[PDB]
Amino acid sequence: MPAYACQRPTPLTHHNTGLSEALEILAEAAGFEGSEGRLLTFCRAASVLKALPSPVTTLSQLQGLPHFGEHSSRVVQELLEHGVCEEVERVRRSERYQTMKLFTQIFGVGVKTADRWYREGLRTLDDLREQPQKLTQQQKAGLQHHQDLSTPVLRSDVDALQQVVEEAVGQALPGATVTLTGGFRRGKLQGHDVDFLITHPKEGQEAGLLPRVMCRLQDQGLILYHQFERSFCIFRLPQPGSWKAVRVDLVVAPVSQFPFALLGWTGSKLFQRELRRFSRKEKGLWLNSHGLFDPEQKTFFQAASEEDIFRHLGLEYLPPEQRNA
DNA sequence: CGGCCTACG
DNA sequence: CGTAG
DNA sequence: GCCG
Ligand SMILES: [Mn+2]
Ligand SMILES: [Mn+2]
Ligand SMILES: [Mn+2]
Ligand SMILES: [Mn+2]
Ligand SMILES: [Mn+2]
Ligand SMILES: [Mn+2]
Ligand code: NA
Repeated sequence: MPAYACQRPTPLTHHNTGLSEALEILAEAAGFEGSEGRLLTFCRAASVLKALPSPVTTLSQLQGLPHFGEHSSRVVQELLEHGVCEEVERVRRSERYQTMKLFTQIFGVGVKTADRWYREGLRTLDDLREQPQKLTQQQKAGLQHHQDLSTPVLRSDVDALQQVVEEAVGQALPGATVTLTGGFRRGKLQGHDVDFLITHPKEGQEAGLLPRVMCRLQDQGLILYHQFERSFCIFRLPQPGSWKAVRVDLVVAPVSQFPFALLGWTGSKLFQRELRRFSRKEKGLWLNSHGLFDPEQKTFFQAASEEDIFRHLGLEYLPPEQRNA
């Protein structure tokens, strides 16, 4: 088992969901307490189990696995021996964990904001609504549309949204293209949002595109919220006789950057953090959604595809459906 | 000891 | 701070 | 929390 998640395939369907879900509760709780390092270890340990070929049934099977030390192994041990881990159950049932989960799932609210509200005694969404002066415009939109945004986005919804985004993009710039990214590109059947990457084959033609696309969507009545090259939107998606709010991210990249943006926006989140860590720490190159930089030569790698980027980093290529770390 | 991804809005 | 994967 |  390689130590970095970008070095091994991770499929969408795997064999250790119970164990990985418990470790991911501890990771989320670590984040709520402000320990990104513990969050990362528990995330990495959960991800190792997703890459295993068979169910773990005995603690022996953890020996030598990266990111399993005393704490993560004890969690697995108790799950194998008893079906539950006391620590995980204590976190699950705690008022702090439940409220921090409730608040941070709001669009516009992160850990630091949620923690302040918790310390002020707030506990419910109705508590937040009663104090609207305490909210940014982004948070007001997240709270207003919270019920809809908690409804899984389906492929039906993705296909309808891709059509209206393609229509607006084509009206804004002939020849521009729209690519579905995010979890749906990795094969997920459901999601929390839909992510799209927009470019044009002639470098430079995409300048100014996103405001033009947004104007065109807003005048078709499709936009409930928006705030450039990244737009974090809430769309008014038509449904039979009605509509529902859906989170949509629109991203524009010049075609020279498109492979890097496609790679970054396809995820998973852990996969991409691990890939950037690998790039810098193992290969001495700096990776983001715009490019891959050699800081000694002061040059950017020219990539024509995601495959080119994996090759330049000395990694076996993984298709999107194996990036579900 | 001390890092842990690296951007944009 | 929030957002993104 | 784990590891370079
Ligand atoms: Mn026991
Ligand atoms: Mn997404
Ligand atoms: Mn840019
Ligand atoms: Mn998104
Ligand atoms: Mn230390
Ligand atoms: Mn994400
Ligand atoms: Na949030």
